[PDB]
Parts: sequence; structure tokens; C-alpha cells
Amino acid sequence: GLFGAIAGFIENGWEGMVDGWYGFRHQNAQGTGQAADYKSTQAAIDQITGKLNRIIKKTNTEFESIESEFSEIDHQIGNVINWTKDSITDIWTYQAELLVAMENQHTIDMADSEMLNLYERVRKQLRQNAEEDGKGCFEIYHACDDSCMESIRNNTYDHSQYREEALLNRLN
Amino acid sequence: GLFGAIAGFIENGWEGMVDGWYGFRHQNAQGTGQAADYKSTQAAIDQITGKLNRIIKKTNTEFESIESEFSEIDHQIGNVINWTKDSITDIWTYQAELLVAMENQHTIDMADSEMLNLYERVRKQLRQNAEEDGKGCFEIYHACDDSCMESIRNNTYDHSQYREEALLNRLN
Amino acid sequence: GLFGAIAGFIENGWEGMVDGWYGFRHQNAQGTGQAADYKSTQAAIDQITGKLNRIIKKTNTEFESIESEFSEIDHQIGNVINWTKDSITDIWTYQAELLVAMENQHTIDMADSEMLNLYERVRKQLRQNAEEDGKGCFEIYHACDDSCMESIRNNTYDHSQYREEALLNRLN
Amino acid sequence: PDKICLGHHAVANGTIVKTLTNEQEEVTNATETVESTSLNRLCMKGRNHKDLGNCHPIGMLIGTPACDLHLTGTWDTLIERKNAIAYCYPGATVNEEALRQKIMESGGISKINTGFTYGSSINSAGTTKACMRNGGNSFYAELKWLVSKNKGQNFPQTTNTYRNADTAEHLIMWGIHHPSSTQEKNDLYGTQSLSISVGSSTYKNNFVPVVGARPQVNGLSGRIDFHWTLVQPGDKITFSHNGGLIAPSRVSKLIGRGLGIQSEAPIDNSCESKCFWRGGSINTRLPFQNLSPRTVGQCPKYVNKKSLMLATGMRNVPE
Amino acid sequence: DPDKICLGHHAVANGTIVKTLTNEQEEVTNATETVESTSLNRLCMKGRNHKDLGNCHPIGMLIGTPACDLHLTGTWDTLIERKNAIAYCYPGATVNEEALRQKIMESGGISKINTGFTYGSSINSAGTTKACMRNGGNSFYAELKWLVSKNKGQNFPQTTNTYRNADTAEHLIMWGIHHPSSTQEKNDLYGTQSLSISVGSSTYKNNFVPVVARPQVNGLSGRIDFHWTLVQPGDKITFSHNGGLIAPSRVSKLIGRGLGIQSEAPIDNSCESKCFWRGGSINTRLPFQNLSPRTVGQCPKYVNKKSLMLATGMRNVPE
Amino acid sequence: DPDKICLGHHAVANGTIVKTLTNEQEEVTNATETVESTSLNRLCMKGRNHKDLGNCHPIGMLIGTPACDLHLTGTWDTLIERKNAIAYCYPGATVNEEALRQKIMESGGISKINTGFTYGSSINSAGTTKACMRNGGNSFYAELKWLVSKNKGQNFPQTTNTYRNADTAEHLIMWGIHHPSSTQEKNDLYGTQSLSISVGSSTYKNNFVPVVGARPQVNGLSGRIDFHWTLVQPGDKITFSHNGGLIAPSRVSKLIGRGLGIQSEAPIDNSCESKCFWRGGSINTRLPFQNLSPRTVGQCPKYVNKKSLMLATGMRNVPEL
Ligand SMILES: *[C@@H]1O[C@H](CO)[C@@H](O)[C@H](O)[C@H]1NC(C)=O
Ligand SMILES: *[C@@H]1O[C@H](CO)[C@@H](O)[C@H](O)[C@H]1NC(C)=O
Ligand SMILES: *[C@@H]1O[C@H](CO)[C@@H](O)[C@H](O)[C@H]1NC(C)=O
Ligand SMILES: *[C@@H]1O[C@H](CO)[C@@H](O)[C@H](O)[C@H]1NC(C)=O
Ligand SMILES: [Ca+2]
Ligand SMILES: [Ca+2]
Repeated sequence: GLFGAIAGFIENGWEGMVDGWYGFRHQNAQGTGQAADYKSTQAAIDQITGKLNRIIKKTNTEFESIESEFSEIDHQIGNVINWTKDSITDIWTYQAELLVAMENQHTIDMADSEMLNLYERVRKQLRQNAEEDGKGCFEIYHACDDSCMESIRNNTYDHSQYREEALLNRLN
Repeated sequence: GLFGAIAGFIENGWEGMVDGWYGFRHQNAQGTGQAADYKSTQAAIDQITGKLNRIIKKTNTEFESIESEFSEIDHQIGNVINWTKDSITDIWTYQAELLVAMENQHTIDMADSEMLNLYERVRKQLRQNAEEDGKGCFEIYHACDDSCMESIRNNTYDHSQYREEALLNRLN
Repeated sequence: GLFGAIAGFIENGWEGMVDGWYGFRHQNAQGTGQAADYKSTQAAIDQITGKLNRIIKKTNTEFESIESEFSEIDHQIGNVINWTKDSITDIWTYQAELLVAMENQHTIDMADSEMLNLYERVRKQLRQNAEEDGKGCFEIYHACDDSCMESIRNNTYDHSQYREEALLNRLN
Repeated sequence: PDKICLGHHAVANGTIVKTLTNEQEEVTNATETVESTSLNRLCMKGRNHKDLGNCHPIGMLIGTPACDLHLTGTWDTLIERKNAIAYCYPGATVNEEALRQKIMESGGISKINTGFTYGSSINSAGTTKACMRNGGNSFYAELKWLVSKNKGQNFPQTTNTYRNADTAEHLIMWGIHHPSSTQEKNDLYGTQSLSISVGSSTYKNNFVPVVGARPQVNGLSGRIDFHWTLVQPGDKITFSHNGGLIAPSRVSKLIGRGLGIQSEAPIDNSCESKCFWRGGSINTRLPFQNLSPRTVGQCPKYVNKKSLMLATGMRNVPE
Repeated sequence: DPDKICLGHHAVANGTIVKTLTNEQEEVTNATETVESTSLNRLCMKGRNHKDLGNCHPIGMLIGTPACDLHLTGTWDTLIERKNAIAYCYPGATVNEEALRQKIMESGGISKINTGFTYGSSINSAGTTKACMRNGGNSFYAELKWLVSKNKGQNFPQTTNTYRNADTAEHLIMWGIHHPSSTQEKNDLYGTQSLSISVGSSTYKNNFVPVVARPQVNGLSGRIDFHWTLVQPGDKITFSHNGGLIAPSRVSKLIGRGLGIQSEAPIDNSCESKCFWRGGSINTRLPFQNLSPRTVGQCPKYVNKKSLMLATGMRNVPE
Repeated sequence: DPDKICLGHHAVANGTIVKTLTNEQEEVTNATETVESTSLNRLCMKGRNHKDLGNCHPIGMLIGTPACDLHLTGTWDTLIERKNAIAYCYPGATVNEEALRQKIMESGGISKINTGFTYGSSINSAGTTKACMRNGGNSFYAELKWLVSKNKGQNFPQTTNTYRNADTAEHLIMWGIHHPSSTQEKNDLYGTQSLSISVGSSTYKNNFVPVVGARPQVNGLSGRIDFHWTLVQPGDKITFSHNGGLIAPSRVSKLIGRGLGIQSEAPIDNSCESKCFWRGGSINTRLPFQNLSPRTVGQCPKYVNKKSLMLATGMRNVPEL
């Protein structure tokens, strides 16, 4: 993918996570947890909603019949109508194929970008108190209880509180 | 946004900055300053100019009248013309709506990318002598006078000259 | 470009590299080397192949003649056909110009992204044992023989083996 | 060391979509953009509609028996059916398809009496076995078959003139009877050469009843060919004839605009639609459709595509 | 306490709303319009060898109606027709009127060629009417002659006139057939005899019988209906007539190509344009336009959109 | 003194210029053309049961002009009309000419069916002309008969002829009306009487009067034979009431299946394959667009007003110096 997270450095998705699109799993002394990120899940859903609002629509143009279902039309004008309609249908077929292909590419890469933006938000929060796993995880070099983990998810984690402890553990 | 800088980790824009699109604010002993980045501002403007050159155009195809303004036309051919013109107008309306929507998305994300590319250029310049604020700022761990700040903006800052001082301040 | 690697922090391309699109150059005690990355080269080529499969095609719609080559046509229907064909040609000309412009933009940025994703994969592998050059190179702070370099390319480099040596060299 | 992992959801059963680069890309969710489902009914709920059933639109102007329920009215939707009857007595209409199309764009028909009266030497109420009504022989309700009262006698050279007193244009229709044999012609209109002149400010034309052997349609070799023209407000149309004219009792006035539908599908006044085709209605919110290239109303665009799936979620990467 | 360098982007107090793929209300720093709503109520004719026909209808320049006297020949790259323009001084119409008008309005000029036609002593070539006034005195179509008997009541001499196309390009020949009001008027001008008018070329062939009651147009129940055909190079057209023919003095030749404009808007030779409509000129550099679906020349495409704003700056994130 | 691993991308000496959304002169490593400029000046007929009409105009196949004698019946999937092809030996035209031509050029073959029409002793069926030469001797349209009186001046017998369609598919019946030069010629062939020709089916009905008037000579003949046509549905009859001036069919035609009609001056080639044709020949390209002609037939790349449109197939080229 463009942003290298989904089908990238994050090996696979979580079938277990059913309350959001993006979120966290942690392990500390006290045990394991899982929680969804609202802000980033809603960002992705709202952008997809926007596309559906734009694409699931028809023109309000009223078209009348120019081909009789039940009677023969002059052969020359019939051939012009047939040529014109088939030309219009080739254009709309092409436009439809390109629209969906293009939007599908954007939707996938957009979703990839929202995952990466969350990862980068956390990376910067943890500052010098953590290191990148390579698999989308952060090894935290201090006791991070369920209250500390909550502070990372809620964007209230203060790196300065745990800095001295963390740098000692990192340098060893 | 796709690149997570503008309407992202950078909290808001600067109404005060009127000599460029992207730039720096610094605080040192000497006081406060602000300066625009030319290279990255011109990169964004040149790409938008390119779009306007491609989009602000009509075809040089000469079209003649097929509908008389002042006299009645044969009813059958009139209905064919009406069907054809309305079909063409539905296509152009759609193409116009999609073009502008697609370019607008790209322009915004392109501008986001130029901001991020500047941030990443600075991050790499400062190497081990600075740490990420999380709000698009770099905390520099050494005396950086107005001449040092200028060296960061002008892409001439040599990390090796301040390294030993900076690492001591960082480890404390 | 969008991802800031190709025509970005990587100053130029390698005319010398003729066995792949992306790859590595290293310098150690033992000397200099160059090798192509298969996975990332094939990723870029497969995406471009996909585009060619979608774009190098015509519709299977059978069109008949509505203009006689060898005889004069009624003047009114001739003008309608001329107007319709010119309108259709304006649409296809526009669609063709936009398709190629849009795909060209995507191909370039896609290739940029595959370069960056490889750089970021390596960055994370080396963890605290290396520092970013700023020019797309990694300064490794330990003896990295041709076998160690091979381990970086093959994604088998274990940072923990060289960590204590590297951190000492980095802090001095 | 403690550990915090970032991740995204996945699903067991993902959906395949096409991208710019990949023909088989698995995502968590997708939705269809092309409608393949039709309702085999004409959804007429919001609509002052008129189902002509057995009646062909031209039949409502000349008043064929089958059209007796359809000689006047107002509508926003008119539904023509297959094998609908326009002519009880065999014949055709010059510019048939232009007239049919004109009626099917209309939003109703008003009728206006022509007032035409004929001398004692003309029989106005000529009838045929083909146009049955109340179980007895009859004729087109809006026209009169003018014949001599004394069989064989030459037809009185007569003149009838309709004036348009209205503020809007009127659609006048008449017939010319082309008999099978010279025996039948002389029997009804007399031995003399026949001429029928029709003249207005705008329109002018002459008609000669041609006599010649032809195949039997409903056991009748005779033909009544119908003609028509618009009569502008305040303008007159005059019918100079010495026999062979089928004269109008009433002219027609097409009012406003309406959606013409040709379909075999039954009506349903519970269901709403703005898009119709031969096979019924299309109620879909989707932008495209692969049911028919022949549709009428506000319609999704026809595409040569079974399915086009639009991704509504990220790449599905299972474990 | 550590020194600090911050990165940031501009913003503005008054941002503009644009539509993106994902967001209907996206605020950016700057945007520009892509749909033109403004027209100039003038025909911008700078750099154009134009011809304003004013009161003259294009068909009138081929037959030579008084109003068209200044427009019988010339060269142009642009021809401007006006509302209620006069084609016929004497009441009548032209078969294939709109095909002929359209053909003239694509042309880049008209040349005239003498037919050379001469008539015996028993024919009056210079027949005149009160309807076609010129120099304040009775006259007729400049490019045609009204052929009548010199002795009133006398039968019209069976005459034959033939035009040969000596040129390398096709010529447009026009003639008229006079359909008189009454059998009294007909016998008075052409005589009691049955009238026939034959016209024949290699390609074209047709017969015309002057049909004889109708309402008065400018107080005249008489009609002169006009016909036309192309005559290929080296080919002849022959007029066999025993009275009732309105014969050409000159044939016409349409030269090169030109842009036909139907508009009520005045001329302006200071302003330049390549796009025109009923309401005037469209000079915009913008790709789209919502003024009219009826335009001519090199035009922005018509769209069903008031406004389409194209972002020319980043997201506006104010303080 | 520190070890170092550098990441990079390939480049090439000679890069190619493409257009993007933002940049008109963008250099990439490789690109490929999307617009075809090359045509083959030949009709590529490999795998096609084709028919080159050469000198024969499609309408000529229905009425049987000499030039068309080798093209009166057959089956094809491709029919090739040529420039200045002959439809009419005797001067005249066909009402709805272009609708009929177009109808034949969509067909996949022609069958012929005898009408069976017979005429009294007072009618000469085998009327001939100097214009329609065949076997080096005077002749006429093979599928029609020129009906004239056998005794010159004599009024033409009021005759009635009726064709029934016994077949399961519709048949294309054609007839002619002879419009003579002078009142002398008319009275000479059909007699002094006023002439009328009625044609009637279930669906079709029309009357025709042979008009007489002076006109220029085409192949030294001032006379005209104008042709008319209609479809006759299965089980339906068409009846010809005429008192002289009718050119009556000996045979009706049946158009079978479907075929691709091509108008071209280009020679045939049964070695080469194509599904797209124009005046100038064939278009074999796999490319999606084409700038050769807006007038094409078959499965074709779309016409564009563009010389070249280069599609990037590689990254930005950033060369070493
Ligand atoms: C137009 O197309 C329909 C089917 O798409 C076909 O049945 C019909 O015959 C065509 N009309 C002409 C005049 O070829
Ligand atoms: C074509 O469109 C215009 C505007 O809708 C309308 O006035 C005109 O009557 C239409 N023509 C026909 C023949 O229906
Ligand atoms: C239609 O366009 C072609 C373009 O060359 C031209 O030759 C032809 O004469 C045009 N027909 C009319 C009626 O303008
Ligand atoms: C927006 O762009 C145009 C330049 O074409 C200019 O009129 C306008 O002043 C620009 N900026 C703002 C902030 O309005
Ligand atoms: Ca067809
Ligand atoms: Ca209409």
C-alpha cells in the first residue's frame, strides 16, 4: 500500500476487534487489553460516507422515447439513434469502470493513511520512552499500568513523568 | 489528511504568515522570530499553476447550429437532437463535478505532503540534537542563536558541531 | 514528490543499477557492494502491469456506418451526425487526456511510495544500531561485514546482537 | 518491557473489488453501483396516469370502438400496449409515427365539435360491419362516412369549413376512402372523376380516391387512409369534396405535457417510480443499470456491466 | 530549558468552501470558478469579415426580396440572421425551407450567374405586384421573372428554357410556381388550357400543376411556392411550361464555409469572440458554461451547475 | 570510519517526457503510446467469409444490373462497396436510396424468390434497352420486367398481379415506375389514357403516376425509371394494380442474417486479421485510442484529437549528473 501500514509493516488485521476499524492491544504486568480508537475510525467512515453520497445518485434530467417498442422506425434515423445510444453507453460504461476503480484505489490508500497517522501520533507521544517493534507495536521501557495505557489512547500521556526510568532501561 | 500534517499534528495555520505558504517560528534566548520557506511554497504553487493551465481551457472544435432559434424544426429529428444534447450535457456535468472533486482532493493532500516533506527534512538535519514536540515543533537540546536557527532554515545546520553538548543535555 | 524520497531526500537515481528498480549500496571494511531488492521492484512493476491491462483495451461494441463515403447524405441529418460525432470526440479526447494525466501522477507517486516503504522497513530493522544520513543512507555504529549487510537486505538482521556495541559507539 | 500494539479490523468473508492496479483486491465491505433487478410492474402511485390497454393513441383522435373510454381526459403519464387497435376499418395514417409520438408527449385531449352539416342528398350516418358498437354496426365516433342517399347518384360538390375559435392550436383529422373496385366507387359517389381539396392559411393538399384490387384486412379490400394537420388560432380549414371524404364531427386539442410509456407490464398504484422500460419500473438509488438501453423518465445510465463493486472499507488482511 | 523551532503553514480569515471526493463542505485558503454565468449581450465581430442580414432572411438573398437588395452577393466568414427577417414579399413558402436556410448559413459567400433565359413576343417577362415595392414603385423578386401572357385571356405559349452549369462547382437554381386564388384569375393570366410545368436535370426531375380558395396574406389569396435543387458541373436543367412558372434570371453559387449565428444582440467590432448564442458572445477562458445549451463556434461545454469551485490552495485551518 | 548502507532507485541516460495533472514536461524512465497513428492501406479479411462487390453497387444486386450479375445471391459476414459502383444501367434513382443501401450492408446474404407474375397476350414482358447491355446484346434489369403494349399506341390492359410471402421470414420486394421523356413516347408505349399504378399490402399502401416532361439525356436517354421498395411480412400479400408504366418484379429478395458493411478503396488481404475498418483500410492496434479517422466500422479504438498520449510505465527519471 501507498502508506505501508495496512498489508504492510502491520502483518494482518484483527477479526476480534468489532467496535472500531483502528485500535490498540497492550500487554503489561497486570495483563492484556484491547480498545478501539473513535477519532480515526470515524475519520475513515465519514470519508467513505462522503463518496457514497456523491456516487449513489442519478441525474434529474427527464428523457422521452425516441425508439418505438411496438412499431418500425425509418431505417436511416434508426441507425443514427443506434450509433448515438451505443456511443453514449460506451462512455458511461468507461466512466463507471474508471470512477469505481479510482475511488476503490483512494478508499484503500485513505484507510492505510489513517492507520499510519494514528501510529505516528502514538510514536511522538511516547518520545524517548519507547522503541518501534517493526510490526506496528511499541516496546515501552517502563511500568505502564492500565491507567498509563489509557493515557496513551486518550492522548494525555506525559513522557516527562517516565523519561528518567525509561532512558536507564533503554541504555541498560 | 492523507499525510497527517495540515489539519493533523500541526494544530492550526498562521494568519500572521503572509510572505509564504510554509515556514518556521523559533524561540531562543535572543527572542522570537518567523520566516517563510521559499522552496516548499513555490513547489506547492507551481503544481497548482500546472492544474490551472490544464483545466482552464475549451476545445478548439467548431460547432454549427442544428436547432433554429427563430423557426420550428421537424418534430422527429428535434426529439433525437433533444435526447442527444441532454445526454451530452449529463456527461459533461458529471465529468466537470468529478474533475473538480478529484483535483480538489489532490490539491489539499499535495499541500499536506509538502508540509510533511519540510518537517522530515528538518527532523533529519537535527539528527540526535533535537526531539519531536508532537505539535510540529523540535525541542533543540543546545544554545541555538539566530545564526544557528538561520542554518536550520537554509539547510546548512551541521549536527556534528553541537552533538556532544546535545546528547549530554538529552541524557541529563 | 508526494512521499519525498524519489526526486526528494534521495538526491538522484543509479544508472549503474540494471537488475532492479530499488536496491542498496553499502560501504564496510571489506569494501563496496550493490544489490537490487526483488520484493519492492516486483511490487512497482506488478502495479504498472495492472494499469496496462486496464488501459490497453477497446470496447467490444460493434458500430455500423451512418455516413456514406461514396454518396451525399441529406443535409439536415448530416449536420446532426457531424454535431454528435464532434461532441463524442471532444468527450473521448478529454477522457483520454485526463486518464493518462491522472495515471501518470499515480505511477510516479506509487513508485516514490515503494522507495519510502523500503527505507522505513530498513530504518525499523536497524532500530537503535544506526542513524539517518538524510540522503537515504544509514550510518551503522558497529562492524557490519558482507554477511551482516546481506542480513539487512534479506530482512533477517537481529538488532539485539549488535545493540550494546552500537549504543556505546553512538554515545561515545 | 511493556508493549502497546496498533492494528485494524478484518473479517472472515471479505469482498473482491477492482482498483487501478489490481483486478482481484479483497476489502472488508463493498456495495453494488449497477442495478440488475427490475420490478415487472408500472409503478404509478404519485401519477394521474391513463392505461390505454387495447386502444392505440391514434384511435383516441378518430374514435375507434376500442378507444371509447379514451376520447378525452387529462394525464401526466400515458401507457400504450402491444397490438393495440387504431383502425376498425382497414387503413393507415400518413405521418403515423409523428402523430403517435405527438399524442404520447401530451398531458390530455379535449374534443371540439366541427358543426359540419350536410344536405338531404348526402347520408352522414354510413356504417360498417368492422366497427361494431353496442352489438350493432357503427363507425369512427369522431368522423362521418359521407355517401349519396340515392345509390349510383353523383355526390353533391359540397364545402365544409372549420374555424379555430380557441386561443391554442387544434389537431384536425380526416379520412379519404379508397374503394376496392370501380363498381363500389360509382355505387357510393357516382361515375364522375372525384377530387378532395383541403386548404388552410398554412396547410394545403389535394386527394384523389385511387381504385384498385388489394388484399382483405378483416374481410374488406377497401381502405380509409387518414391525414392530419394543426389549425392555428383564428384560422380556417376548408374541405372541398365531390365524394370520397370521411369528414370530422370533432377536432382534437392536445393539452400540456406527459410521459409516454410503451410496456406489457401490469399497473401497481402502491409503488412509486420515475424510470420505466418495456419490462417495468426501476426504483433503484444506484447510479447505473444493465436492464435496458431503452428507458424513459429520470433514469440510472445504462452500462455494459453485470456488476461494479465500490469498496466501503479498507483492505481485508485476515489471519 | 530547551530552545525550539516550530514548522507551520499560512491561513486566512475569510476561507472558501469547495467540494472534494469525501467532503461536500471543505474550507480552503483560495478557489476559482470553472463555470461561466456571465454573457456579453453583443456579437463580438473583431477580426471577422461578417455580414449582418438585419431585415433580410437568408432565402431572400437567393430570390432577391427587396429587403435583401444589399445582400444578393458577397463573401463572409460569419453570417447573422435576425428575428422576423423577411424572405417573401409576395405570399408563399419554400419546399425544404429549413434545409435551404441551413445550407446558406454554412456558406462563406454567394456568387450570382445569369441564366440567359429569353421569351417570345407573346410573353410579358416584367410582371409586377403591389406587395414587392422597390424605389417606391411596384416591382418583383430581383432574381426571378413573373411570366404572363401579354394579351389578357390568351393561352400562354408552350416554352422551353434550359440552363447549363459551365462552372467547376455545383450551382443552386430556384424557381417559383404561382398558385392563383380563382379559376377566373388563372384563365386571365395563362389561359383556359390545362397547365403543366416540368423541370428536369440528370439528377433531379419533378412536375408541378398550379392548384387553384384560401385566406388572404397581406390582402392576397394568391401564393408563389418556391422550389430548389443543385445542378452539378457540366449538367443541364430544362423548364417545360405552358404558363404559371416564375423563372430564374440568375442561379446562385454558395462559396466556401462560414459560421451562421441566429441572435437579436447588436454588433461590436471592438470585441473578439469564437462562441455565440441567441443572447450574444461568450469570451470566457473557463472550461464550462451554464448560459445556454444552444451555442455555435469553439465553446465551453454546457453544464447543469450554477458554480463549481476549484481549490487553488491548502485546507484553511484558522486560529 | 562508521559502516553505512544506502538505499536508492534506478535511472536511465535517455528518459521520456510524459504529462501529469501538475507538470506538462515530466521525465520518467519508460512510457508507452496510447494513440495509434499507423494504418494498414488494406482490408484484412482473414477468418471472414467476405464479398468484394467491386463494380457492383449493393442496390444493383436486388434489381439485377449487368455489373451485379455475379452478386444476385450469396452469403457473407462482410460486404465491401467501392467508389463509383454501378446500381442503374437505365437512368433513375431509388426513393429512400440510403435506407435501402444501409439495410443491404447490414445483411449476411441475399436469397431470390420467383414472383410468378404472368401477363396477357396484349402485354410485351421482355422490353429491352441499349443502356443495359448483356452478352453483347440489348437487355434489362434481370430481376424486373419492362411491361409495354405489344401493339404500339394501344391502351395498356388494366392488369392485377399479387405476390404472397410463403416463407417464415420477411421479403424485400422492389418495383420501378417509368417516367417517359415526352407525351409522344408515353402514348406510344402505354396509350392515350390517364395512367395510375396502385401497390397495396396489409402494412404498406401507395399510388404512383408516371409524370412526363422534357429533361437532359443520361447515357443518351431522357427517360427515367425511379425504383421503390417495401418489406412483405410472412403470410402477407402485396398487389400491383396498373394500367401501364409499371416495371414489375420477376423476383423478390430476402436479406439473411447479419454482416459488417465496409466502404473502402483499399485492396483485400486474406493473410491479415482485423475487426476495425475505415475508407483508408484496417486498424489492428491493441491501443485504446486512434487519430486516423472519426469514420470507422466494427470494434474500434475511440477517435481522439491527439497526435500522441504517452502513459508512464516507470518512476521519475533523476539522472546521475
Ligand atoms: C437498432 O438496434 C436494435 C437492437 O439493438 C435492432 O433490433 C434494430 O434492428 C436496429 N435498427 C436498425 C435500423 O438497424
Ligand atoms: C426540444 O426542447 C425544447 C426545450 O425542452 C422544447 O421547447 C422543444 O419543443 C423540444 N422539441 C421537441 C420537438 O419536442
Ligand atoms: C460533415 O463533416 C465533413 C467534415 O469534412 C464534411 O466534409 C461534410 O460536408 C459535413 N456535412 C455537412 C452537412 O456539413
Ligand atoms: C486567489 O487567487 C487569485 C489569483 O488568480 C487572486 O485573485 C486572489 O487574490 C488570491 N488569493 C486570495 C487570498 O484571495
Ligand atoms: Ca443496424
Ligand atoms: Ca419533446
